[PDB]
Amino acid sequence: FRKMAFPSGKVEGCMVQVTCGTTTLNGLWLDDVVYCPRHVICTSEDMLNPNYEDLLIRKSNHNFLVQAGNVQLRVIGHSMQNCVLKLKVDTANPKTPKYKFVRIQPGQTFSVLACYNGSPSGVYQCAMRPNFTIKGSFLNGSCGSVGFNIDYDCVSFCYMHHMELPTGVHAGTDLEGNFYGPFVDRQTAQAAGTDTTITVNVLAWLYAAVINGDRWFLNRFTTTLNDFNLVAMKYNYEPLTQDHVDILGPLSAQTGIAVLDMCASLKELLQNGMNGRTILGSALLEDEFTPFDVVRQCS
Amino acid sequence: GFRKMAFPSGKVEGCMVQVTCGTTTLNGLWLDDVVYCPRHVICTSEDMLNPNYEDLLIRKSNHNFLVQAGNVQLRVIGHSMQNCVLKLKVDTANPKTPKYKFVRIQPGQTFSVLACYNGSPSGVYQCAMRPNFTIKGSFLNGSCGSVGFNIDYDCVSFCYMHHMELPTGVHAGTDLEGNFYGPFVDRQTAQAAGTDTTITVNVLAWLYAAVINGDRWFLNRFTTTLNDFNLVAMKYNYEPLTQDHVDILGPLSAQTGIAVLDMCASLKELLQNGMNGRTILGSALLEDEFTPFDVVRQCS
Ligand SMILES: *[C@](O)(C(=O)NC1CC1)[C@H](C[C@@H]1CCNC1=O)NC(=O)[C@H](CC(C)C)NC(=O)OCC(C)(C)Sc1ccccc1
Ligand SMILES: *[C@](O)(C(=O)NC1CC1)[C@H](C[C@@H]1CCNC1=O)NC(=O)[C@H](CC(C)C)NC(=O)OCC(C)(C)Sc1ccccc1
Repeated sequence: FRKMAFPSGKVEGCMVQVTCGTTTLNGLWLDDVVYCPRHVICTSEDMLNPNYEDLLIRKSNHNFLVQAGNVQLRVIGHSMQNCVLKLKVDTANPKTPKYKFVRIQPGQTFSVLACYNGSPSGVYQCAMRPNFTIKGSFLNGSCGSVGFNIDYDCVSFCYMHHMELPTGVHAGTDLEGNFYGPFVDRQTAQAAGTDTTITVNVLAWLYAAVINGDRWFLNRFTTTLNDFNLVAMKYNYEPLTQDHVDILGPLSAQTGIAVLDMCASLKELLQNGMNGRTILGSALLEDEFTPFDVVRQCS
Repeated sequence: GFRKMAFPSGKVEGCMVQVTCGTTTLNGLWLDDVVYCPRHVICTSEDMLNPNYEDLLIRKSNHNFLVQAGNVQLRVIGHSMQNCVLKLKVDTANPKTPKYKFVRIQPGQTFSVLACYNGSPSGVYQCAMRPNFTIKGSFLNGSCGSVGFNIDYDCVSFCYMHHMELPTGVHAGTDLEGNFYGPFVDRQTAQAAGTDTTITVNVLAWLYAAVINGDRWFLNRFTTTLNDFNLVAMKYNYEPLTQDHVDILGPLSAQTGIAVLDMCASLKELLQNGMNGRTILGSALLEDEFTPFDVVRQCS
């Protein structure tokens, strides 16, 4: 199994750069609006403790330089929504795809198009961790890069990049400007909380192993959801939700293995270890492939 | 941070089309007024067992080829064969044609794959050309004709077109001149790859990446000569390291202050002792599909 990103072209066609003064971030151009992190309006001195409302009231449309490549896109309106700035522009992006803005849950995966000065550099798959960070790859200049999924022809934007934490993980907002996790857009010391293992994705991985004929770990027993969740937390595994049980349904139907029976197998693995064996050629249990990712790569 | 990262695929997406001959549908690459695709699109299931492609192709007419770019059929007005690739001349140029070239990559080099089904892009990921000339891709039925590429400035360098999956689950294909990487043939007959080796220069690059991201338990105070390292490498079915490789690792050596031969001494220790149940950059195995250039680009 490979981490596989969505093809990035539909998002590449929406990337722009936004400059205030000497500060250039990436923005997302959809119809006649450009979305970007509001900290583009901050000086280094503002960043230490910014008053965004005051900073913005002193800004005018003509202070914002929006460019697609080197072609300026004139700004005709501006507003702030949580931690994102929305700049109305006088040109509708002819490459706008069908799109929506979604807020994802921990454990869900998405593709990141890393961009610098509006120019795409690379694309990779990420999982939202339970502590609301992503293990991304981002350098200075990447703020405003977005994460997304593509369903049929519709791009669901779910992430806009803002922050790199001391442990080298990343934090950001949805496209309505609300941070995932407790983070704030201020240049003050912050840290990722203790992370946990994404149980629903580990289960998806076990289902993937079964689909490929690797099934030594299946046992004759079952468990209740509550008993499993209480045990899982003692191994720093996330508890399951009803939604997790639901999204495992297709894999459960494909293999004939009830979700709670697979939970009982995973519990035995947690309690007893791998005893030197591998699953899908790995001694480690993978937790960044969702049930959707598994069906998309097996079938 | 450090991720396996593919090139943005947009420039290639705008070239993907669907090609159907008989009951076989796969992908084609539409550049200017030519569509490139695997020649086995012309085979029936019976032909595939032992195809005489020149004989099979002369019996085909332009109208036997259905090319579709989205909702639009493209009229085939000419066809020819170059090794294992079929070239369909069509009556309209692709306005989305990027600046491009066709290159043949060397083992150990990386490239991005745009996996496509029925002419539609489905996913993108990074692969390396293995020393045994396979690639460890993720390809299903319908993926034939998907391509691999690198991007340099605004120029797309196409290096791979997908043809086959071997019994071990690894993959095989051609350059865009239709010549296979490796000893493989486009016939439906069981085929095995030669023994593979690990791409040593890439393992070292990835160890340098691990240091840049603060993961350095595997370092040691020792050093080694290049030849003594290579003796151990070959014993463990790792490729030998050349002085060109040492030079290419230079910037990573400069960035970290770890001499290349010192990192070789660390890798020697890992080969001889294993990882003692530890991990590097989250992996329990030594990763060899990041080139030095891949690492520098990401960690600059
Ligand atoms: C983003 O602002 C950006 O790319 N701006 C472009 C250059 C003008 C950067 C992206 C970061 C920089 C390095 N890698 C990245 O992904 N974002 C920021 O610099 C953050 C801006 C805030 C949100 C207003 N600031 C930031 O991430 O600082 C981290 C701290 C201070 C919150 S936590 C920390 C403390 C000590 C050491 C490391 C991290
Ligand atoms: C390609 O032809 C394609 O996608 N065609 C579309 C569906 C009409 C496929 C791609 C393969 C299919 C499964 N995963 C893939 O990457 N290519 C082929 O089917 C090969 C066609 C040849 C080149 C004429 N055939 C093939 O890959 O078979 C493998 C063997 C027979 C060479 S080796 C083998 C033997 C036993 C078990 C597994 C593999």
